[PDB]
Amino acid sequence: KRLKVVAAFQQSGNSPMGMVLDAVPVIPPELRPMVQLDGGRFATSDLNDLYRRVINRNNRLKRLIDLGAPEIIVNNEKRMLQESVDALFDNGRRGRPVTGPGNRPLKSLSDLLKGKQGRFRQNLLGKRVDYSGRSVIVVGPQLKLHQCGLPKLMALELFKPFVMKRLVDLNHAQNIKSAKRMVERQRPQVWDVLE
Amino acid sequence: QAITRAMADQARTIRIPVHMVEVINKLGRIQRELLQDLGREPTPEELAKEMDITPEKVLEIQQYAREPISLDQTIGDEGDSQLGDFIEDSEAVVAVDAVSFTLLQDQLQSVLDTLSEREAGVVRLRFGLTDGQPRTLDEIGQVYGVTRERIRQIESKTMSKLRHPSRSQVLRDYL
Amino acid sequence: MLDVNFFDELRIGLATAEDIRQWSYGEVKKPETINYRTLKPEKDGLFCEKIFGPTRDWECYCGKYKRVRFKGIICERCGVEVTRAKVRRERMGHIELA
Amino acid sequence: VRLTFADIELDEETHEVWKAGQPVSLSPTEFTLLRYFVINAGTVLSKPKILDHVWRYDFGGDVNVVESYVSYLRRKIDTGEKRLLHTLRGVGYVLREPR
Amino acid sequence: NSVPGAPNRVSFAKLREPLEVPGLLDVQTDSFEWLIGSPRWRESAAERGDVNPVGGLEEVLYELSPIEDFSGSMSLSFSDPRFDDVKAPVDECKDKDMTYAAPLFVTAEFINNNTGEIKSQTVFMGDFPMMTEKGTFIINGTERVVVSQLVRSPGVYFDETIDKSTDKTLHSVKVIPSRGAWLEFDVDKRDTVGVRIDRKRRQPVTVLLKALGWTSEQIVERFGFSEIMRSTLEKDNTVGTDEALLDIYRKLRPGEPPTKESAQTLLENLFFKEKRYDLARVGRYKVNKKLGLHVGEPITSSTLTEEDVVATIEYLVRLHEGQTTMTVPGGVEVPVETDDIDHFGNRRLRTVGELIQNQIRVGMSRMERVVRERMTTQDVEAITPQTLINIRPVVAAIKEFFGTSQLSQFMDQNNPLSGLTHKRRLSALGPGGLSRERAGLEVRDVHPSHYGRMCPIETPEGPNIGLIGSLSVYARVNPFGFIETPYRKVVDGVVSDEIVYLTADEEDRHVVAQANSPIDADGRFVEPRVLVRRKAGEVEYVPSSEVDYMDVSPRQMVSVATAMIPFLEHDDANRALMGANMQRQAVPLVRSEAPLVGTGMELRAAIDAGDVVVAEESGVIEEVSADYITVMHDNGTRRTYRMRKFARSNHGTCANQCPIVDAGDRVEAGQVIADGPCTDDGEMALGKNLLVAIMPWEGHNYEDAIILSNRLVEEDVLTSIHIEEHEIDARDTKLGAEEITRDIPNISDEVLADLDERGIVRIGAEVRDGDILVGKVTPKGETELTPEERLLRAIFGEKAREVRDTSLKVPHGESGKVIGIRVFSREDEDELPAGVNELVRVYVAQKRKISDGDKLAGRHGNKGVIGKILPVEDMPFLADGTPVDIILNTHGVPRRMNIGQILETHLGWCAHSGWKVDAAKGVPDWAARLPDELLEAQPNAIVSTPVFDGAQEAELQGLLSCTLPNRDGDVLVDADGKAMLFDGRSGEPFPYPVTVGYMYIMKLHHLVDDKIHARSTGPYSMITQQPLGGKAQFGGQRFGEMECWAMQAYGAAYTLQELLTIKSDDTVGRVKVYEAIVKGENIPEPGIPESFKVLLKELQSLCLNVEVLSS
Ligand SMILES: [Zn+2]
Repeated sequence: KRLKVVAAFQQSGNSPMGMVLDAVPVIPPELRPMVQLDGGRFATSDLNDLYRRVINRNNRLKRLIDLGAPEIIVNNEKRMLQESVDALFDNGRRGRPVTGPGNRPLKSLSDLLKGKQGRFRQNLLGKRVDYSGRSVIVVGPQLKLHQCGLPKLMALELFKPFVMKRLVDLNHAQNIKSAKRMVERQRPQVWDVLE
Repeated sequence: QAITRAMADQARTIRIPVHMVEVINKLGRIQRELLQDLGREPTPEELAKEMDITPEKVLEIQQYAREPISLDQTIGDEGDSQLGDFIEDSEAVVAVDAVSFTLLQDQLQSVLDTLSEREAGVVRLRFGLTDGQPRTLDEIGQVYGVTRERIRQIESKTMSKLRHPSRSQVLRDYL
Repeated sequence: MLDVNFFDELRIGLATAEDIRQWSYGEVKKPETINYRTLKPEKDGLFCEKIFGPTRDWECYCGKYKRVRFKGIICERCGVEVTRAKVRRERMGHIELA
Repeated sequence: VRLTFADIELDEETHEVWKAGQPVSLSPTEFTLLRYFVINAGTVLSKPKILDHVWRYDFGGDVNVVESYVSYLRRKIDTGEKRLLHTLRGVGYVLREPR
Repeated sequence: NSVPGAPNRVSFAKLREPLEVPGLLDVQTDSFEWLIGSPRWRESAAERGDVNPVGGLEEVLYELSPIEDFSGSMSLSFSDPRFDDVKAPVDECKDKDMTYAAPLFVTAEFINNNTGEIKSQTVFMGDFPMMTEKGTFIINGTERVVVSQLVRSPGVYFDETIDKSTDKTLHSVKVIPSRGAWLEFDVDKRDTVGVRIDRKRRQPVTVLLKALGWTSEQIVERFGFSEIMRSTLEKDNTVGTDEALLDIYRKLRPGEPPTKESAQTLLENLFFKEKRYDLARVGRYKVNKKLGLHVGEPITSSTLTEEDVVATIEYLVRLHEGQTTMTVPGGVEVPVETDDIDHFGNRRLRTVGELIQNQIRVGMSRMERVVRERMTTQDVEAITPQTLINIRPVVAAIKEFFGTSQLSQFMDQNNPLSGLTHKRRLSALGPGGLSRERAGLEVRDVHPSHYGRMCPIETPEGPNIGLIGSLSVYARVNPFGFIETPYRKVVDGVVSDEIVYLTADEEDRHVVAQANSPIDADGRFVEPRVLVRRKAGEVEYVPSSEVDYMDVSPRQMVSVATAMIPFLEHDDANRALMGANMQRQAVPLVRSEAPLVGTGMELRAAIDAGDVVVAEESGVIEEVSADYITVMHDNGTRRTYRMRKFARSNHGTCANQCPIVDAGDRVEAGQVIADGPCTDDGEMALGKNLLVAIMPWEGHNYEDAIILSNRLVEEDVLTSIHIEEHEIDARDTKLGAEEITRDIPNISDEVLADLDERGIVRIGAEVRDGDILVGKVTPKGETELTPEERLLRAIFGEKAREVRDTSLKVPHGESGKVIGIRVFSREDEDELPAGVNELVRVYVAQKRKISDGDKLAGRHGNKGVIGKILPVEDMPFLADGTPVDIILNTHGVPRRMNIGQILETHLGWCAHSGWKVDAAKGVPDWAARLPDELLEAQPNAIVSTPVFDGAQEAELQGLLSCTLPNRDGDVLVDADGKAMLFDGRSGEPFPYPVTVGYMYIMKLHHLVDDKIHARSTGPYSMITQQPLGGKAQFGGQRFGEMECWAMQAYGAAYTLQELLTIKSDDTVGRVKVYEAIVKGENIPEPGIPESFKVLLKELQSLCLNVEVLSS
């Protein structure tokens, strides 16, 4: 059991130095955004809280070490720094998970890759797509095998740019900016050009 | 003192100076102590007297005291979705206005090519079309070997011939 | 590295401190994100405009440059490079632990 | 069609202003600043916005011009120390009747 | 009947109910009265336990008092909880969206023990929300209902387990007390005992028994017969009470050094003190009853007693030994048996009173902590009760309970039935309950103890199946939270009219009999052996002289919603469940015709729903009108009833209320006055009566589809008004303010013609999708003004238009007229939120006709969308020429075990036609048991049928035999039930007869208009550039990985690539493809998805060196 890892370390040119950590990277801000929800209320990705915690712990450790402190205080601060780091990487892996308001665990980096809510299974294997819709089905006994019904409004919204180019090509609306209101007002000349 | 300084400077997601959070805390204290003495939440006007400031500043304090919310909490009654799934990216490209703008600049260049090439260059350099730098009249003169007054006359010619309704109709619809 | 859909290998390994400080576009040293009044990022904060790049397109923090003519050239006053806002999605920072 | 606020009255036709009914003449750009203010009375104006709109985009000068101008408007119309044309530090200038 | 305004509903009931159903809202009204302490509850408690008549608020206040200080020279007490009048009436409060509440006042008592001081300050505690008459709380204007929940009742629970090694029946017990530490006693694989305390898998009984101050002498005195414990006592390895105490402290509270007193005080502080462990009063009673400790002592001292641990140990050991009766020294004998966990005798009902009291208690404790903290720091003798009391935590706790707690959700009102069943329903989720994933198959079942307590039909069919249920019609809540039902008692074959109420466990000792039994008008049953239900759920035959109890009536094991289904006993459990579910989802029509065939519960349900106004006091009617009714009482004074017209419901349904009285007809107290949304003549009416053909028709009704006649469209038979509310907020911003004006930049006229000069729509102007609704002008700010704009402004003279038109656009897929404007403003001096200056709520209504795709369903669970709306010519029609109304597929009837629907159809046709049984030459044999006044009936009469005591098959056959014609001589429906129909298309008669009749059909709230969605290019999320989800935004269908599996199976690689790259993720790909199908140019190659890059960045920032290698 020990060989199946030490041999892997030996064969590769990977130094185990990185297996312990000396500096921590910071994810780009857009992936941890703070979007101002309308009404003045803000909203953050809860990673910023963990980043603030680890930055605070690091800054306090710097102050204590360069000020001159009892070893108990410095060791305790190092312990909290370690705890903040593991909470950032893996919330709730050990000890009580660090919660915020409302008594709920905070999302860590590893929490973004687990289960059906993770990046993989939710946003990479499956995705929400454009040019689509959903409706109720009814029996189509007068149709053929290859045929299928489609609601008129549903088709109109689905084939938007197609009818724009077709109607402008047919000179329905001199310009596509006009074609916007041309189709959204659902004037009668859109139906035949849609068909 | 150390604990209070830390709480003021470091415990808030949005940083607030100590002078401001002191008055925020004083407002909270006076409001929550006046609730018992009045049995009714006071409209700012009245707390303005205690703070000796205008109620507008009290309202500004109140709307500044709110804290950001989290984007991960489940907003549904049952647990199936997150709040961030309902947030629209404002900076995202609508992909229709950009295409519209491409044909729009095509229409612009077609319309201006109707005008004289000298006038077309004048307006192009005037509003920064070829570049992002609109230029002063002296630059137009030195690139045309002409005085600034004649470029003023040229600009008069351009925006007069431009008002000619054939151009006006074909450019008006695109808005 | 430049992503033109010509890939033959996806290699993953341990990330030493040297690699992460090679990736980083600066060091974060302040737990501040957004000013409570101007609603703009601070200096050396979690949303550092200088480190992670400009927010507005072709704009510096101090407003010295606001036009597409400047490209790639870094402002000498605020230190913000002038480029697209997608670098805020791309660029990443790092923290030096004591 | 004339534009009014408090005691300031504007005529856009022949370019003259009324401040509670006594004559006044005023400089062109200062007139344009007052026009931009009254047309956005009830909205605060930010300095870069003003130099953008009323002032020509190629303005490469400093910023102190706008404060000199608004000082001219104050000394012309709001002679008192407290004014109807309020100032917000770093946010620009606006036309408010004081509460 | 027995109701003053009751329409005559002749019923096929065979036996008389000894009692009528109680007030169906009592499960909440009674609890709230008990919590308040109102005289209404006071008088009831005066005869049902007046030994300790105490209100819930009174109880918690007495529990907290007297709070003390550290030393004991200072003390404070609470007493006399009094309320005041409501701030505003219900309608006014709902209109201006505050919370319906009344002030709370409690007289504190500050006592200075050292010297003696009394300070009786009357302290304001807050605006306590109050329950309305309907039982619905109002918070911030909306209607909220707190649903009762089921939890494990605190107490002891002996369980038995198999070690699967030597077939040894192991035993265990779990003392599960609320707000306390768990204690587990059991027998492990060997013959020792496991006494694990706070999940520490060690410490046999020896250490605890010695830690209770006992020596081995008393242990061997008590236990000489238990070989299990004697051996454990021999291998104690620990001697001395101090040794046991320190061992327990070591294995329970490590890290701190032990002393001679640390463990001694810790043991008392853990289980014998009320500050860290206190099973509730119900828990104490449960322990007493189970162990037989106390039987005639007032309930007090909720903390655990020393006798309890010894009794539990003895009970567990004797159960392990295999005994049957255990007797504690000093208590009555009790049976020895393991305790089931799903039996209703062990599952409580935390109703609204208990939940509100618990949240009040946590707020009480928080403010008490604050009071204690201030009670020492502040100087003595300058102290008033106002100084200590901080009411913020209490109001915060109650407000946080009412909002954002799944135990208190929206009051769904799409019909009165939904409102009724939202209350009187039992949930299993929430704080202290179990989640769906936590729920095993044992919880979701139907325990035999549910009979009469909880209905086994009414249940959501989704993932919450078996967890959320509904209370029965006759059930009642006992004072301790146990669900209690009444039952008749029988002696020596004589049933008295004495009605006793029994809990779940009480039914074990007795024997309950059949609900419908052959009573001989003296109580004796013709045969001795009668189907009865025994203790353990076994149903066997028992001689008549042996049974001691018999059920109150049929439909006692049923719920109110599922008591409206006629011929319930003929329907399968699954289809009955489904039909009960769609009963709540019916929408209010514009006529709401009473069903031709129904059950007697409809009238009572309509009256008790609360949305049908009932004349509280009798008298003549002074004047009647659409908007108001004024009744002239018998004594001088009058009463006026303000009516509600087109009031928007919580689910976008109308709430019309039309009066049904005349100008001068005397009315009686308790009589219906005006019908509700789904009521007519004071009884339930959720649908309409329609002609039915059970034949298949050209496949347009294939696979549960339905085809309706366009007459229903023309005659407005099936049409429902839908009120929609749109909100706009005009807040404060560093742009200044948002004005509600008409100065919107760049607008035409034909769109602005129907909008008044005040910034809103004219009342009564039709709008559709995309139209401007409220003009909220906003200063645009400044950004990069395009150079092209600068050129453009000189060609038409357009001004800058410095304001962004942030107006109200009517969203897609809705239209209709405008009802009215409710405008709020700070200038109007209203309590708008901070920064918000104006609030405008516009109401839009449209008349939604029936159309294909709308879901229709009967009461037997037959669902389906509308296959086709075809004209009246194209339908089968009888020899009378009456076109059929609805058509159902025959294949769905036998394959779904819902045979009751055709029975209802036959009965409906009989009621529609009428009958005159020819009892001239003696009464017919089938009609002999059939009651009087039923042999004669008028056309379009109304009949009733109780769910289990209803019309039999022979009675239906007899009714079908006599089917007197309408106007001519024509018996269209023959004796067997079928009828002759001619095709409306070809015109030839169908070769075989088809059954016809009238069935009740209701529209469901699953209209196709609210479920149609399409999206070309909408918004995208922040983190990933994928589109959003849901009809509220532009949406965009989700393409899950299972669909990707089918994509791969076909091998259509390019289609999957486009779907995952350019229709979802790649921004540059998105704009490029849009440009492609506007320029008519070929669609370019997909790029690199952005979500993959974002994943790469998370991996890179997670300290994982990840690099993509070109070669
Ligand atoms: Zn700069």
